[PDB]
Amino acid sequence: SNIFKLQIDELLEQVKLKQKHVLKVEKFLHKLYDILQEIPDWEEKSLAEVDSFFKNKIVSVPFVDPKPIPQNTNYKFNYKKPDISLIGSFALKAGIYQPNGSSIDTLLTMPKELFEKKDFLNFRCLHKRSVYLAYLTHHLLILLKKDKLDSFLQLEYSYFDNDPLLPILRISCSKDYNFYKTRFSINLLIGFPYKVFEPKKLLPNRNCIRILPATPLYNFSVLSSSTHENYLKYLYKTKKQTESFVEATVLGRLWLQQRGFSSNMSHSGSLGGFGTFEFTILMAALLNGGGINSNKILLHGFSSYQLFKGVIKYLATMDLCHDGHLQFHSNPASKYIDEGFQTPTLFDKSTKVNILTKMTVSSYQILKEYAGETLRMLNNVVQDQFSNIFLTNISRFDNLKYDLCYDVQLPLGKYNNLETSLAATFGSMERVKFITLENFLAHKITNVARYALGDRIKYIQIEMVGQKSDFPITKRKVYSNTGGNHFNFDFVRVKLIVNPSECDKLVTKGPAHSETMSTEAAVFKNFWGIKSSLRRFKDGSITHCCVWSTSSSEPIISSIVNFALQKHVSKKAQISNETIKKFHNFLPLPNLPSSAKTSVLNLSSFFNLKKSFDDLYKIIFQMKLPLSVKSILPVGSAFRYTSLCQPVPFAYSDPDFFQDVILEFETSPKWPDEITSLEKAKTAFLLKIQEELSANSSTYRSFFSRDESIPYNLEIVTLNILTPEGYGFKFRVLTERDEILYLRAIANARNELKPELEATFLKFTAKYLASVRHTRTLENISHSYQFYSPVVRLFKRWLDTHLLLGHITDELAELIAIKPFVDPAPYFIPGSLENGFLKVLKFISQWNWKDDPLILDLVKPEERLTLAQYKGIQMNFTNLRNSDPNGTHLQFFVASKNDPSGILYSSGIPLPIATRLTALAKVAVNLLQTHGLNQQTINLLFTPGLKDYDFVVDLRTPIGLKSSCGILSAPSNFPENLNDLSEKMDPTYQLVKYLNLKYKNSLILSSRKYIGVNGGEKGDKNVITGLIKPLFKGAHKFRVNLDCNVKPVDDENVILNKEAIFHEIAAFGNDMVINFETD
Amino acid sequence: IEDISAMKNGFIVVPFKLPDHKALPASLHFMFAKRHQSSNSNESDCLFLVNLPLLSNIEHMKKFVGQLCGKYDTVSHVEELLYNDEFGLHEVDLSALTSDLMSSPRNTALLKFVDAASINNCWNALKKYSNLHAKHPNELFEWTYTTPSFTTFVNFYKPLDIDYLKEDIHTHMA
Repeated sequence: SNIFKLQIDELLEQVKLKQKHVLKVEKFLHKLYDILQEIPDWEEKSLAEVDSFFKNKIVSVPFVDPKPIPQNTNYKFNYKKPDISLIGSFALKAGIYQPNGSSIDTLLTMPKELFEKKDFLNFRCLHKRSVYLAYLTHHLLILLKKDKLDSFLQLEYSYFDNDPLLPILRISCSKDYNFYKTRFSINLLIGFPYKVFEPKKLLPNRNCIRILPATPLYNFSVLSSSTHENYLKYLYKTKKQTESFVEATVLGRLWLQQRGFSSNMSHSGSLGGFGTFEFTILMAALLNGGGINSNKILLHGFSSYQLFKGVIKYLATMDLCHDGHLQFHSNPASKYIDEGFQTPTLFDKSTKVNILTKMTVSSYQILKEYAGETLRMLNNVVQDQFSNIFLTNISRFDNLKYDLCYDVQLPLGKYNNLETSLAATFGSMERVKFITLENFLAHKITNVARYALGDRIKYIQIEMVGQKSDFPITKRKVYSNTGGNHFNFDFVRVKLIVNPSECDKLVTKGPAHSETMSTEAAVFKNFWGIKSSLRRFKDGSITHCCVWSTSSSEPIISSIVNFALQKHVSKKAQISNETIKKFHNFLPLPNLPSSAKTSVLNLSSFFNLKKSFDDLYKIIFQMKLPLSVKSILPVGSAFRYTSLCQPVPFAYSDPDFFQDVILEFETSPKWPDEITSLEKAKTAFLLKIQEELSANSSTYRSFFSRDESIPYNLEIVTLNILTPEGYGFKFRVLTERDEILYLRAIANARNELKPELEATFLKFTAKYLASVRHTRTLENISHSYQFYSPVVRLFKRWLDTHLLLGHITDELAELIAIKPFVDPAPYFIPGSLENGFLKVLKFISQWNWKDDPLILDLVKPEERLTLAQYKGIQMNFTNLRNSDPNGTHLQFFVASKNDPSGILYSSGIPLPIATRLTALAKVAVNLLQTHGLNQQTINLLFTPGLKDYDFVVDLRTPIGLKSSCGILSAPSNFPENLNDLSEKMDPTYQLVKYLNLKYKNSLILSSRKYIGVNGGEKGDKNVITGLIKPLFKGAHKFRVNLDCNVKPVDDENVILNKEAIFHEIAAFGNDMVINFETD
Repeated sequence: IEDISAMKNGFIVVPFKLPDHKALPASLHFMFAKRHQSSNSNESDCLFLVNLPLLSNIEHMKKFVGQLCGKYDTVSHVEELLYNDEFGLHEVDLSALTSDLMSSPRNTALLKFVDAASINNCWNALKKYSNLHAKHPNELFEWTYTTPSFTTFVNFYKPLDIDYLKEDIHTHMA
């Protein structure tokens, strides 16, 4: 807790530009408001002739629907002069310099005796507002034409704060007196006087409007458009009170900006409705109140970060919407009533206004948990995440922020076709409640989404995409037939963040069925109808249900949104997300009985080989060695729920088929003191296990395979039990005389062989010792992080399409992918598979190696990495980075409590492969922000390679191996000899491993190790890409230690023996090798 | 250009062919050779051999020797090959590095002789082959690939045979 105020001063130094971008803006501001001073008065009229006054004139007049008729509006217009001051962000000096450009604020208040005391009937108060600004802007365009500034400024009718019932006039400049640099637009918004009425008609429950529904939008909008200066009056009172306020408002407003809550409005489908001035007036309320015993929660005698802490702790803890609120008055305490209004509420007595009624229940419901999450990530003293809490824009992409996104195409036709296209109601009470059809059906579609899902998702957000908040003078509103309607969108993004525990629960229960059936059960069977059902279970429990059909491609969340869309809001709408099905059938389908109708969170094949290992586990405990088994325990990918083609029985060509599993015996003192004798003694134990197993449990098949992964000990022989249930296991023996034997090898090795022997011991520690706690923490974390297993499955599919997986280890990819789960901040936990995968890609693009490590605490939410251990991993990361500054050999530093060293999983990977990973992730993120998620977008995201690689050796196996690998578009037995598995399996990965292991100084190779996860439908084609070292850019002369294959042409120079070396590759695999290409 | 057939310090280029590939439209491999002696056992009277193919075992280096003997009647006592760490499996000896006994450069090979007549005969003979292949590379004696690679090395998925590793473990423990 020492760098935070330096971060405050640093972010302020980036944000202040407070003379050169603002003094000439004040100059043009002086010009504009003295122009509007010099605009004169205008007298009594009637709208039945102001229509002909605006008949063929260039100006137009905005309104709300319905358009005014002269019959019920025998109406009058007067034009007097307000005296202007400055308001808000500019007047409190909080200008933020976006590439987009913030707005500015202006004052057009209103006198008293030009309008009567009955502005509470059918919006003609805002009609005289509209005609007022219409004549003012026509005289402003005349003053444009006579003050010669026609060529560069532009006047624009607009919807103020995305509200169709408040129009404004914004000047924006288009290409001494012309200007384009700082934030652009100036507006022309109105004000009404302060005291207009009697005290009982400003509570938003009231009605006075035509055929008692409340009009909360109406009697909040007239109140907001009346009081735009009381807020600044007590705001400057609090400004005279506190010194913390400008720093408070600037850090709160860029907080709200980089998490996307703008102050437009939330009703018509926009993430936002909460903003900086609502934030500051509730800050001042919480400053001079906040307790039931009048506890002033904030004291205003100290700095800004603690007031930020206090105000977001308040608005994160204390609930405002569903049950009561604290209300405050100004002309000043605050106190809690417990009356929930089904609306985010905070109430006044000086203004008597409900300020957050511009903002929806769903937007408050998601913003409160944004605030709870930012409490969670700035109440932890261990890390430093100012970049997470104030720097990264989490709203800039449409799918890191939300788990699921669907289209809602609405080809409803026209406003008069709405009757028999829209399946909801369209009547007097609903359009006098919700002002426009856009926010009406947005509210209705959020309600039917929440009732269709309930606890099956966390939070909902709707947005009308393509919504436009400005319109030219040539048309009275927006009138553009976009996407199939005359309405202010083209289609609808429905967006979900999901409770991952109940994604694919195929029964959503209603109430229990009593005889006189309950009213919410009636609502349930009205909502479901043909799909609703009366129900009992295996415990004898009657309820109301509806069942679903789980599929690997389509999750049932899509079908339940499809049903609740094509029943209750339209019949001819279209709902789809083909991206979801695209990566869901990128994931390999196992050859299991009824495996197309399984889910994606289904771990049943993993449970099946776990049970077969339990049977082998029992029959290997119950036997007798001369030295009995201490612990047999599994360590493989199928046991930490990670293999791509999840294991079907009898699948030879799966390289994850043979599962790694480690047994250890007692701590016997009779181990031999030498490494090859120790390996042969361990295999003597394995030979006795094999002979007793083949003696008694004859239904298991067994052979021996020589391990070659640990370098320079050629005696490691592993056996291979082939279960009758259809699985294979690589049994190994761990002793207590191995790690101390390798450490004394480090000791008495030759002095220039210590890094090579430490590489050997790091491969040993990564394989036997640390892998056990690795698979423990991953198996124990997968059941709280339920999308982790499929996001690693297609993350390694992605990584094998791009064929880095022969170099980057599996466990390194597992740690890379568990980073956005154990630390999802500032984003949330991935509740969908695409969300997890592109959060992985976004992080590994965004993450820089040399300055920052990647620590990660593998713990479930709500054992954890403490401050001392965190500083220790920072210290040995610092030691690694100042022993090597630019990452020559140690290229990723990932570390946990299971590995404080960091070197373990990332050793032996080359710099072209590591930079290929980072560069390809940055290409992916750049392409996603270029085009967005589309079918061809995902398709070239998963296309293999086609970049600056230099060899393409093209390969086929004499038989396709997806039948015998378990990916279906049948193997069920083992042959009479256990050597036909050789020609049923593929050689390509270990052959290219020997190629790289011999050519390791001259060039690096690669291959796709899983041949038919990525190699076509037949499952046959694999590539081998070579890449010459940057050392071999010229033509060296022959030395003794340069490790190449040479073709000298002159006396001095040698060159790569290229043709003969890829011919020798072709001879080493010529039954497999069928084609060669240079780039 | 091929007529350069003598390097800076004693090196000899020995070229030979590569056989047919199904997707290649004169694939040529070189060896480098010097020679050296010492007072020790097998590092005496020995030629260096650089840029040797994949897993060059005994018997096809021996058919190379045998076609030289059946061609020019050279004196040649070579029937074992020394110090071919082909892929990189024997840089250290971890057994003697953590053991009581068994004690006592990159991509090079170490081909001994026993006779001064044999080393001078093979030296000037292969120098004459280097010169004649330098001015005409056409129909030299070549690489008879009666495949050693697919038999003597395809063991990666072949299981280790039971009685063989039983006898190995038994004699080593004994």
